[PDB]
Amino acid sequence: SYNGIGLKSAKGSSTSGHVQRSLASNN
Amino acid sequence: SASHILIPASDLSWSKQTDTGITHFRAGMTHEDEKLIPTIFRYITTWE
Amino acid sequence: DEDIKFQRENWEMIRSHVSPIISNLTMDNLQESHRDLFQVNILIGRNIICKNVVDFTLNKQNGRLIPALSALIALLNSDIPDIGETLAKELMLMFVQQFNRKDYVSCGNILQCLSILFLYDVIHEIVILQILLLLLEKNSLRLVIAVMKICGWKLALVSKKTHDMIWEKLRYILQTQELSSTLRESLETLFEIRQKDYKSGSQGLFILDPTSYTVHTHSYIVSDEDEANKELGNFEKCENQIYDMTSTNDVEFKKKIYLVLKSSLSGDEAAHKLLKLKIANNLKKSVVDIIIKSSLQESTFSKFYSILSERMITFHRSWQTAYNETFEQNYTQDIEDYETDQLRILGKFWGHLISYEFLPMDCLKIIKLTEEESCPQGRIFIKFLFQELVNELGLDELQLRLNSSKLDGMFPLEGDAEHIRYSINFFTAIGLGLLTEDMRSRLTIIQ
Repeated sequence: SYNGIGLKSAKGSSTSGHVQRSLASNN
Repeated sequence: SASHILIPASDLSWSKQTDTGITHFRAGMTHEDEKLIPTIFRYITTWE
Repeated sequence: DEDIKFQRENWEMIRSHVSPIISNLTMDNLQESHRDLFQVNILIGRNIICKNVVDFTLNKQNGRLIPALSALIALLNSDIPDIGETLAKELMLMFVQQFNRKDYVSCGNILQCLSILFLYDVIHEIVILQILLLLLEKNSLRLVIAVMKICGWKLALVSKKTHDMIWEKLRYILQTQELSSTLRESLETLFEIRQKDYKSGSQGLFILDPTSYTVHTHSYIVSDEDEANKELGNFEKCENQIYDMTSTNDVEFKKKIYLVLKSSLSGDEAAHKLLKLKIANNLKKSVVDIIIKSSLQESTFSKFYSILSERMITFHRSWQTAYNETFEQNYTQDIEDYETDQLRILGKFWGHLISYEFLPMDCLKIIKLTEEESCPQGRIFIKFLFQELVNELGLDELQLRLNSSKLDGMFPLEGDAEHIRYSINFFTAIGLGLLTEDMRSRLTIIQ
């Protein structure tokens, strides 16, 4: 879910806005 | 190429406060067919 | 008479063969027990093989070994229907006797056998339900729970309509009628397993396929007089490939890790993309090799490959073993190939992980500083290792870790003063000699 991470919109971003959690940073 | 890179996104409300670290990745450039295009930063040896 | 003699020890040995097979019958031994049982004459010891099953069931040490036992009965009933035919008979009479004796311990030993035999299609659902009707005619409610917990999974699949009617009369017991307390919580536990859908009464040794078991579903009822064939267990007197010289599977995978490595910006980004792949544990040793070799193509150390490797180690412990296996594999084997420009990369690389405790100090115990068991390029690797230890930690913090390291490879103390003279000479050539104050005290005592 949109937990404060990401973009307000992917419209002017020129990206897809696809957000995935960093598997590297856990501990 | 410079933008086929997962861009770090981490919590803009709390990122102004402290250094959160990289906790999520925003997609940089997409295509229907996946290609892992290399980026120059790898190909340029670092200042330090 | 020697024929009455020769048939008697033949009758003795068949009796002395089946009884240790039944006592050694367990899971993962069932097919091996059934193979050796098949070569002994089952048909002549027909009641011998039946009685050794009944008594080993009855003895109250078992009850645990019943699903191993009933699976052997299905193997026999698939092979010879007559064996499961007679063994279904005696267990009917063993129930009707002990139900009339009110031996509640011995009844439950038989009913667990009759349940799992119904789980293995040995007996019909008619012989099961009529036992339930006799038990539910009286109270007998300690017995009927252990039956329906085990067999009701199969029984609702086969004969649901009457089995709903068994449930409905059994539900009328708790709700409209008074019961003893200790029995009562076990009866509603059956209603609790009902909503959990019998998933804890449906585990057994289904070795036979449904067409490998020849379907001899013996449709006997417990209202038949079942001939009680004890007499055959007595003694009587018979007058009767392309070889894979290439590794193109590995080369395509080796390409994919390298493309992942060069497509990322930061070290956390490439660490994400490797962990996204979900690499199998056999290849996770090889992935570390691809990271390290591509760290030698860079011609300079980078902090990228450190923070790449640090996020690997903190993720899962099999990565941490993979670096620990690689660090031994690099030092003991790969030093002979590497040029001195590649050694300053690796000594700064492994010195980074050791100084930040991603690898322990105990991995440095493998490295030993002698004249014989050292490479000249191996001494170069140690020199570039300790400088990154000195630069990150400091000279005093390194002194504390090497004192808690209790290693012998860098630090000979027990004797062999030619190695102590060797080790002082090598460390001062690096530029670190403050740590060698222990050895000089040890050296002059030897003089």
